[PDB]
Amino acid sequence: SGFRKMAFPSGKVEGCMVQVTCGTTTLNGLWLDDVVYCPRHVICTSEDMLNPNYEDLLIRKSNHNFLVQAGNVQLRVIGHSMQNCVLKLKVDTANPKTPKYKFVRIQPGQTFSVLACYNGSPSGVYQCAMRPNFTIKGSFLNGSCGSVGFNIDYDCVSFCYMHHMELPTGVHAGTDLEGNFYGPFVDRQTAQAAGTDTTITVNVLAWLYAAVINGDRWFLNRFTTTLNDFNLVAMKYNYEPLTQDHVDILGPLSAQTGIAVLDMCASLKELLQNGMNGRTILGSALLEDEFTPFDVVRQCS
Amino acid sequence: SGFRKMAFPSGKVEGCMVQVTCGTTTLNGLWLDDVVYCPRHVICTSEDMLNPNYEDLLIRKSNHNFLVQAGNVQLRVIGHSMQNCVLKLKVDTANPKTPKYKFVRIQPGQTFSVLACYNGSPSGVYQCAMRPNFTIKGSFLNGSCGSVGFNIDYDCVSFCYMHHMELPTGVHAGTDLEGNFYGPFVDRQTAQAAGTDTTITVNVLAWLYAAVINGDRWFLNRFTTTLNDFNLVAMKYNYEPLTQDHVDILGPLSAQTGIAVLDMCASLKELLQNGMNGRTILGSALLEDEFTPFDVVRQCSGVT
Ligand SMILES: O=C(Cc1cccnc1)N(Cc1cccs1)C1Cc2ccccc2C1
Ligand SMILES: O=C(Cc1cccnc1)N(Cc1cccs1)C1Cc2ccccc2C1
Repeated sequence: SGFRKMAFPSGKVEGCMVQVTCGTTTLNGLWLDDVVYCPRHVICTSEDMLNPNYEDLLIRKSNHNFLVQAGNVQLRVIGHSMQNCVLKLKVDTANPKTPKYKFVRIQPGQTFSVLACYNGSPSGVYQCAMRPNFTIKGSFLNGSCGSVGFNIDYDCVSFCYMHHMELPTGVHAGTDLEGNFYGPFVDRQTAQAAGTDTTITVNVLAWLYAAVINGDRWFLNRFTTTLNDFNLVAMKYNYEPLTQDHVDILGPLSAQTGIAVLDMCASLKELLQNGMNGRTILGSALLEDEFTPFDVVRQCS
Repeated sequence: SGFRKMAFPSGKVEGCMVQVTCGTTTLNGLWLDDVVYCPRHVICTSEDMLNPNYEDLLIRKSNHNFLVQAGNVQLRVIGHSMQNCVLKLKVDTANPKTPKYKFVRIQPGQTFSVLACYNGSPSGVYQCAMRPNFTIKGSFLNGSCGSVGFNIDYDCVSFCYMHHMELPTGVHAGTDLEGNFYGPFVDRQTAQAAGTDTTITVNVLAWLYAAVINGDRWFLNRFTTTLNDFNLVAMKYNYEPLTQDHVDILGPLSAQTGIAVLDMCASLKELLQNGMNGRTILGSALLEDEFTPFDVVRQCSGVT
């Protein structure tokens, strides 16, 4: 029992983190096999940041302009290419600690672990979700660029996020490991702003099912709802629409607890209306939306 | 920017986790140098656990009754002994992945990272605090015994917790790595309960400083207080007393934000008396007490 925001064990990723330097700029890179992945903005200077022409900046670099340091060892860069907003530096050593891995692009609502790193050395690990507005609410300082997000279902690391920037509201934007941004963001210092964020409904429902599994029923009620009436109310509280896909996905949790999905939807409606009146659910006084249905099944039982 | 409950990177400890099997019981062990540490309760059946005589149970076992698996490799147990509530299995191979480490015993209020493990395989990492009532609010299922807690102070892993049991309220109890329980608990199946808990005041203040550093300032006010008056309020709200030592420890954060500790205590006083009036702090509607002052400085400075 208990229920915690739990990250994946970080060791498989720690063994891949390196430091990448170009000129005066240092950030983190991910070393897999004989390739180091990092944000392409490592090649930008001070005056570059508003309207960088990355193709023009990159053609002026040779391999030996990139310093890559793995612990105490310098790696030799023997090739470079850009893919979307990531730089791929070919190096002369395959990383002997390369795990089984894959690159996956995730959808809003998906969770992952972040290994926050500075100067190629890991600082801490925490759990994040991809928000509906394609940002993440991370914890990142200057130097954290190139830190990665991942899942490890089984022994295989799924890399899903690389950190590039902080937006003015203090939330964070980045790419997949093929260098495509999440959301409408770009790697320029022009004014851009996160859209209004919304609550991840399916995850709140998952977490309510977690609370029932762990022995808490106070928030249930005798009512049900249609999917459409649920969505009409939930949108008034800045909750994302719940789709039939989401209802399907909650099927296992429903079967475990004996509480139909639309019955749980009725519970959520009432919680939005009433608040918690001094009670907590799994130790929180707010509804939590950063546990997925998959996460709940993994952690509970 | 941002502030998150953050665990230490777990790699150095992952390379020490093994599976220990005795009869039909499987749980986790910690392999350092040539010794595997695990809960002594691994030698018990259910009926033994009712009222175990550990000395007597252990003398009936040979080395080969302990099956130890490191990944897919069997280790050979060549000795066994007990220290308090931990079993020490001497094995024939030193762990080549042994980090620099120490065994330390932590104080209530201090935080640490837990690597939750099952069948010798790490499953998840999260941050916990040792509660004033000497429990931790962990997340552990059957099979998690022998999972450990740690801090990393440089390149040195300080191991401070080994998991032994779940209490009826769904909180968790365990030992240091020398096998001494935190709290008034025993390793036997008899009725035991968590004592009434209190809030860790110095940590709440730390987290208020974190909030200010991250731009959340609504709760600041023009008032200050003294230690004695504040402590009268804490007691009423089941907060731990604040000591001068605590004030000293928060000194850095005070100087950086321009908010004296007793000025922040006046903020906290008001929050306890009036609540949050619909507002949040760092996204929470509750006052958080599982970040130490060190935790806040570390995350709001960037140490690796
Ligand atoms: O937001 C950041 C970095 C950051 C800071 C805090 C936490 N997370 C990330 N930058 C701005 C932008 C990055 C991509 C589009 S705009 C950095 C600042 C900088 C300095 C030297 C060369 C490159 C850059 C980019
Ligand atoms: O609390 C636990 C284990 C646990 C379960 C869930 C989460 N965390 C830990 N046990 C009971 C006690 C342990 C120490 C004092 S009582 C197990 C149950 C059992 C059955 C047969 C032989 C040994 C044991 C130990």
